[PDB]
Amino acid sequence: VLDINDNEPVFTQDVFVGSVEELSAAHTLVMKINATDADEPNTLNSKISYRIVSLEPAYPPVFYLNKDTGEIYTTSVTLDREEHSSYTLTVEARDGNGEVTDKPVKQAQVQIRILDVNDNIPVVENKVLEGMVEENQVNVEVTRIKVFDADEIGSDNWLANFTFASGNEGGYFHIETDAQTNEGIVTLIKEVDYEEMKNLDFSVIVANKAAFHKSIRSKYKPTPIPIKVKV
Amino acid sequence: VLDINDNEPVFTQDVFVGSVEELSAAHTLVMKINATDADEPNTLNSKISYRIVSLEPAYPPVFYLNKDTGEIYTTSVTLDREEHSSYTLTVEARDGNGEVTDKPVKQAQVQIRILDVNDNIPVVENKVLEGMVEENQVNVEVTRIKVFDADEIGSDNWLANFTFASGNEGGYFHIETDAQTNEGIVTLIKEVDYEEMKNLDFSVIVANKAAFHKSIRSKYKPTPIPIKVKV
Amino acid sequence: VLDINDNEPVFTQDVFVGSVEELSAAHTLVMKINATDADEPNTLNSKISYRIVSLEPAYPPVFYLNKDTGEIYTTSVTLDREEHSSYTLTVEARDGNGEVTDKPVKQAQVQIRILDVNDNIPVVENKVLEGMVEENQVNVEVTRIKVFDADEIGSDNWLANFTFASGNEGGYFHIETDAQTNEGIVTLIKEVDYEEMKNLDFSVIVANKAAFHKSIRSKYKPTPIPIKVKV
Amino acid sequence: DDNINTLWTGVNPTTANCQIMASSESNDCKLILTLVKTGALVTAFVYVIGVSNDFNMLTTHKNINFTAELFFDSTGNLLTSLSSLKTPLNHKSGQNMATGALTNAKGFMPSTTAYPFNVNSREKENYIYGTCYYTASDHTAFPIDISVMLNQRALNNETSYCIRVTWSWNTGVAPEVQTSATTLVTSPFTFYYIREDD
Amino acid sequence: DDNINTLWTGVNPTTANCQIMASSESNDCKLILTLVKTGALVTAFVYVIGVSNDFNMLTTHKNINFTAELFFDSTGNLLTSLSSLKTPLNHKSGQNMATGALTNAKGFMPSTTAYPFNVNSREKENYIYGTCYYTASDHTAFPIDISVMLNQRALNNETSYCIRVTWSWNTGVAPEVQTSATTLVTSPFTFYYIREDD
Amino acid sequence: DDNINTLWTGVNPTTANCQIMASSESNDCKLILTLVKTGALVTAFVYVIGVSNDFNMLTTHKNINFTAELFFDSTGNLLTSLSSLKTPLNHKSGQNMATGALTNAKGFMPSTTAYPFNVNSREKENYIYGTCYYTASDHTAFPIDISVMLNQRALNNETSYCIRVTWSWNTGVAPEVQTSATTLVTSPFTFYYIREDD
Repeated sequence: VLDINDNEPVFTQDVFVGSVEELSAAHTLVMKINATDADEPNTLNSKISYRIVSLEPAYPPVFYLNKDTGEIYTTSVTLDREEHSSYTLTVEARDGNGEVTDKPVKQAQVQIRILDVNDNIPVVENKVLEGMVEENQVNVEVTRIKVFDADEIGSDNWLANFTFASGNEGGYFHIETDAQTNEGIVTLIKEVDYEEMKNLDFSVIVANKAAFHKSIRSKYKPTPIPIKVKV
Repeated sequence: VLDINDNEPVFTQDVFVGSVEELSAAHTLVMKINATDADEPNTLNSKISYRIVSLEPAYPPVFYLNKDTGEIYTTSVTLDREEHSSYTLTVEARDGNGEVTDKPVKQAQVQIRILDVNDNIPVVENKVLEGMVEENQVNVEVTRIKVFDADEIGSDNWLANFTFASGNEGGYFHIETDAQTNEGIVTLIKEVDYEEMKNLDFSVIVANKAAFHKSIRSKYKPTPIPIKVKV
Repeated sequence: VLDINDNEPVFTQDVFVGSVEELSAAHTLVMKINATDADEPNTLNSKISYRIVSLEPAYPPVFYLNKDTGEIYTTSVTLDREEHSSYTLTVEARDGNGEVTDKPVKQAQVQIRILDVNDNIPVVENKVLEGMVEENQVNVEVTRIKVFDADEIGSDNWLANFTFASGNEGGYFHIETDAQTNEGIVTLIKEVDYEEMKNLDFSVIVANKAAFHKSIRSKYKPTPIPIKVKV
Repeated sequence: DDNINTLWTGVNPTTANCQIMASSESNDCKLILTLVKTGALVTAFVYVIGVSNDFNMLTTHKNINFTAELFFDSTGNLLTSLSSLKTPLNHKSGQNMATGALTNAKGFMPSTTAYPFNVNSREKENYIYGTCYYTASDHTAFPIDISVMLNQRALNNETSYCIRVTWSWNTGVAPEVQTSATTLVTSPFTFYYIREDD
Repeated sequence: DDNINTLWTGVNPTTANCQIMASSESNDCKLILTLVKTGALVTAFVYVIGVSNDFNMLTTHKNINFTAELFFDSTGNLLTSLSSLKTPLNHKSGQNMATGALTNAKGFMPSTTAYPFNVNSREKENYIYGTCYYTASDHTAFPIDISVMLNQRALNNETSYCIRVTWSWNTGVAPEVQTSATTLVTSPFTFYYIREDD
Repeated sequence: DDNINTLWTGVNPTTANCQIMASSESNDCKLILTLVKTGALVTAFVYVIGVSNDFNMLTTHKNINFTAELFFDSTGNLLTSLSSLKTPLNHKSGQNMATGALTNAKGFMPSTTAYPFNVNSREKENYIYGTCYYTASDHTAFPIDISVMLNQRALNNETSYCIRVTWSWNTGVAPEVQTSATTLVTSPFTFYYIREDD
């Protein structure tokens, strides 16, 4: 028995799942196509020549396939998850000395998820906010900060974290955050005699729960949102 | 007959029309004052000494007049069309050896239009937008993106161009642009069963129809406008 | 009579008032603790060892006390008045050779005000503005620019100054500024025949009455606020 | 002799001498390097010129990063089989590289005293940052962040010095379109480091 | 002799040596240039000091551009009748220009191999970008974009080398007002280029 | 001999040689300075490394400024009792300072012709601006504004030259937290000045 062209190159499964981080550097090892030869080792059919057949969102040339080893890497085109969350990649293994014929072989699908980094600063979907506060009012959740973050809805790169910048030192208010809606529900824990005709103007700072990515840290210059609440 | 001071320097017409581009470099040739002498050539009165008499928006010293040749150039003060669309320039030609007397001469008016460059990024005049969408609704022009661009109302440096950044891949919507109002009229070409209680949140990118100027390209960092449409 | 440990170090008054400018450089001389010894001069008790006991907003290590001379300076941590308007500083003078005992001494309070610089650019609390103008209407104060500035409410670093950028050259309008509310009350001094169906769109520039600080000048790039008024 | 104070790739080599992208089957760009011994420092002067089409098509994308990684042995000679640049550096002969052996090339290397290998307490001293530019077809200068990293890793026992230059941009538009894209050329970048002993 | 490695205008000439603005009837500013032969590169060190009132009034405007354009013949000697700088460069004699003839001035010139004339495929390599500053009267530093352009055009057959420095700002306020405007001085700008053969 | 063209603090001194903060009772940081005579200019190469804990805790704040102030006598020798740097500069002996006396140190000094003392009409020429970086623990580069000021004041009749380097940042977050703060190291900064006569 010789190492003739007598079969198709053998995969371990039809579906390969890899995963790579957003904004990864070039030649970052995404994954590996673990294939094998049913023929004899150290043979021409054992020299497996992998080949990317198809990307389904084919327009950015993001990935590279080492045709000798089957290692899938990132290229100089940098990944952005917020335009393409995941990729599907039809590849085929080929036997022989790299001859390209129309003979069918065994080809597999590859699913590559892109892992999100916190590369987007949350911004408020509302600009002017104001509430009316009376006396014997406490634990009152009257107003909610609209926010918008692009980083993978549901993740900690998307959940708003709030701190008071100025205005609330007596401890009148306290921010909780709604996760199903990403909402800065700010409360009322110290009562105000509404008859006093006073002001409780304050300003907050919006940021994500997780720390920002190293690309956009040092570029984050928060401007305090001036919420004016009249009593 | 000698080349005495016997006449006034001769213009070709009373109204000269030049034109120069916005943000032009210094010593950019705007125009030329084509005058002539009715006296003998190679004479003292033939040595025409042009002189800028008056700018009507006189405060910025924008233009320079080569007093020997009559060529009008730009100076180190850079033109900005969006504060002064055009200029009017009373000039006079003078005979003799540059003697300044109160003797009347022939003086002309110059109109210089400033040609607009796309030096302003369009911004949206509205911040929160949301529409209600029902079933058997199609070709529906329910909502319109307010935009504001400063570059010469009516020009292609002012007409908004829209692309979807994320959210609409199925092909639910499509942006047309109103030119009489500069409006992003976004449509509805794929129906939604309103009973599904779903979301069709998306985000767009606003830019002009013409490409941005080289001064403000590489400074244009578009933040996607998050339009949330509830069905 | 020897220079024994027989008394407490003498202050000139219990309350010292100093003052320092916001964003001052390191080792900026804030103030001086003028104390004296009731004992003999050139003695061990005359060698007064001052000591900062307490800051009440103790978390930023802002000030430094020269323990030999009592001169209070700023440190490398830069002052920001808009988070801490003033500081209170309990200090004590100690006699002897710097021995630390629980023996009581005379300790004073220090109040340090932070003087505001114009380090914040005013921003408008309203985004879309529009008014209706009719004929035989003049001296009409119909609309008011909301603004927000953080620099010490009541000061000239906080009072809005307005200029027209484009739109109003005929002299239709004129901005007054309300100081109790920081409001751009823009007027109507030239009447419009409302029947003309015309437009009087314009755009303004917001800045403080006082000039900006040298830290944020050259970083101030005003975008003209596009107020569209329909007649 | 002032020609021996420069270690450099040549001015405009006829063929590409560097392989930036791993997908490239051969050299895909011209790397222009210059190292000048200025006292106890080296002035380093670097840029890239695109040659291959797949290297030049990077100007059609708005998020790009690429890396020239250079490894040097104990004598300062370039390890071309591990480095992006596949042609060894040499001294000055007019506008061209010289031909002979390298004299005191080790002095051109980043100093292991100032830039040590594998010290976690002193890693921050290995970093240099800067900006170069890409002129577009409409003469728009796009800024490019450059990260130079000195003596970060040794791939083997042969490597004694390491220079990693990383260019990247994250722009709001692609600097070119597919038709207008001609050649990826970066504006030159000059940085300094404390040099090794001769 | 290290005085022959510098080609430069002098330190603070008594009168203006450069005519930036074309409206000026004579020299209106002092141009300070320095060219130092560092190996196979030239370190170039440039700034301007305003002399005339109409040059100093540019600080009262928020959109300014001006240009020092320098042309050099085949030997590297400055063509003063075509250049902004009206005084030829010379070597170092303390804080002043030397007096004699220029030796190997051609080596100070930008290299036509690296920076060729009239090549559309290689035009992007002729560009250098940078930033200097203008200190205001209230000690505010305003950034100034600088575009240096090497070997762009020859006005005639005499011109063999060309250096165009262009300063510009586009600011949100005027750096000065009419009373507070004193003198337009730019912070020094250092760039590098590959130099011509000696 | 090219070792006499450099005046510099040493590469990584064993102990802190500079006292930046006045609250420090002794030297709290290592100042790395390098001055190289490049023609008629000095290339100056500076950064700081934090040693003391109260100097390293500055990375936990978002508004920082600090200053290395250097005074030099008529011969160019450092006045250590008035300067931030408490160890005099010296020439090059490998990676270390030399030991003997200084030869032509006055030539390393900023030129009083270009940078005069106490001239209000020419004060703007005393200013140099720039940017260095601080790498965070998560490899974030934070920009740091640097103001170099030449020949500003003389504290006494002994001072003849003055170099004030001022680093500052005004960031939106603290670069570190109290646990993650390890060491304040600035990326190196290179500037140039016209040097005094030898």
